[PDB]
Amino acid sequence: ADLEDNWETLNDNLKVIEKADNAAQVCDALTKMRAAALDAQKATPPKLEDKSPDSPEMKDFRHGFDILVGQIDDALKLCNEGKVKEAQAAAEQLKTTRNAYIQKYL
Repeated sequence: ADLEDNWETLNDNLKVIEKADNAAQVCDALTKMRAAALDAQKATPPKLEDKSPDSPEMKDFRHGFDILVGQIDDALKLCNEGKVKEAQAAAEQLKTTRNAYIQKYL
Protein backbone atom coordinates (compact mmCIF):
# COMPACT_ATOMS: atom_id res chain seq x y z
CA ALA A 1 0.00 0.00 0.00
CA ASP A 2 1.33 3.43 -1.00
CA LEU A 3 0.36 7.02 -0.23
CA GLU A 4 -2.44 6.98 -2.81
CA ASP A 5 -3.82 3.83 -1.20
CA ASN A 6 -3.56 5.47 2.24
CA TRP A 7 -5.51 8.50 1.03
CA GLU A 8 -8.24 6.31 -0.43
CA THR A 9 -8.38 4.35 2.84
CA LEU A 10 -9.07 7.64 4.60
CA ASN A 11 -11.86 8.34 2.07
CA ASP A 12 -13.48 4.91 2.44
CA ASN A 13 -13.42 5.09 6.23
CA LEU A 14 -14.89 8.59 6.21
CA LYS A 15 -17.82 7.06 4.33
CA VAL A 16 -18.07 4.25 6.89
CA ILE A 17 -18.25 6.85 9.67
CA GLU A 18 -20.90 8.91 7.85
CA LYS A 19 -23.10 5.84 7.37
CA ALA A 20 -22.50 4.31 10.81
CA ASP A 21 -25.23 3.70 13.35
CA ASN A 22 -23.24 2.99 16.52
CA ALA A 23 -20.11 4.03 18.39
CA ALA A 24 -18.27 0.75 17.79
CA GLN A 25 -18.63 1.12 14.02
CA VAL A 26 -17.28 4.67 14.16
CA CYS A 27 -14.41 3.55 16.40
CA ASP A 28 -13.40 0.78 14.00
CA ALA A 29 -13.35 3.17 11.04
CA LEU A 30 -11.39 5.80 12.99
CA THR A 31 -8.89 3.06 13.87
CA LYS A 32 -8.35 2.37 10.17
CA MET A 33 -8.03 6.11 9.50
CA ARG A 34 -5.40 6.42 12.23
CA ALA A 35 -3.41 3.48 10.82
CA ALA A 36 -3.59 4.90 7.28
CA ALA A 37 -2.56 8.35 8.52
CA LEU A 38 0.47 6.89 10.31
CA ASP A 39 1.44 5.07 7.11
CA ALA A 40 0.91 8.15 4.95
CA GLN A 41 2.93 10.34 7.33
CA LYS A 42 6.03 8.28 6.52
CA ALA A 43 5.63 8.61 2.74
CA THR A 44 7.09 11.20 0.38
CA PRO A 45 4.27 12.81 -1.64
CA PRO A 46 4.85 13.22 -5.38
CA LYS A 47 5.18 17.01 -5.45
CA LEU A 48 7.97 16.82 -2.82
CA GLU A 49 10.07 13.96 -4.24
CA ASP A 50 13.00 16.26 -5.10
CA LYS A 51 12.65 18.37 -1.95
CA SER A 52 14.91 18.00 1.05
CA PRO A 53 13.50 15.53 3.62
CA ASP A 54 13.66 18.44 6.10
CA SER A 55 12.16 21.03 3.74
CA PRO A 56 9.36 23.26 5.06
CA GLU A 57 6.97 21.55 2.63
CA MET A 58 7.82 18.10 3.96
CA LYS A 59 7.38 19.44 7.49
CA ASP A 60 3.99 20.83 6.43
CA PHE A 61 3.04 17.44 5.04
CA ARG A 62 4.14 15.48 8.12
CA HIS A 63 2.72 17.96 10.53
CA GLY A 64 -0.61 17.90 8.72
CA PHE A 65 -0.59 14.23 9.66
CA ASP A 66 0.26 14.87 13.33
CA ILE A 67 -2.65 17.33 13.39
CA LEU A 68 -4.89 14.82 11.62
CA VAL A 69 -3.87 12.03 14.02
CA GLY A 70 -4.58 14.26 17.02
CA GLN A 71 -8.02 15.05 15.62
CA ILE A 72 -8.66 11.34 15.00
CA ASP A 73 -7.72 10.76 18.65
CA ASP A 74 -10.21 13.42 19.76
CA ALA A 75 -12.90 11.68 17.68
CA LEU A 76 -11.90 8.29 19.16
CA LYS A 77 -12.37 9.73 22.66
CA LEU A 78 -15.93 10.74 21.72
CA CYS A 79 -16.84 7.32 20.29
CA ASN A 80 -15.21 5.53 23.23
CA GLU A 81 -17.66 7.47 25.45
CA GLY A 82 -20.59 6.40 23.26
CA LYS A 83 -20.98 9.85 21.64
CA VAL A 84 -21.63 8.61 18.10
CA LYS A 85 -23.11 11.79 16.62
CA GLU A 86 -20.35 13.94 18.11
CA ALA A 87 -17.76 11.54 16.69
CA GLN A 88 -19.40 11.64 13.25
CA ALA A 89 -19.37 15.45 13.27
CA ALA A 90 -15.70 15.43 14.30
CA ALA A 91 -14.91 13.04 11.45
CA GLU A 92 -16.42 15.53 9.00
CA GLN A 93 -13.93 18.16 10.18
CA LEU A 94 -11.11 15.69 9.46
CA LYS A 95 -11.92 16.35 5.80
CA THR A 96 -11.03 20.02 6.26
CA THR A 97 -7.64 19.17 7.72
CA ARG A 98 -6.91 16.61 5.00
CA ASN A 99 -7.83 19.06 2.26
CA ALA A 100 -5.96 22.09 3.62
CA TYR A 101 -2.77 20.43 4.84
CA ILE A 102 -2.13 17.45 2.55
CA GLN A 103 -4.04 17.72 -0.73
CA LYS A 104 -1.73 20.36 -2.25
CA TYR A 105 1.18 17.89 -2.23
CA LEU A 106 -0.54 14.94 -3.93
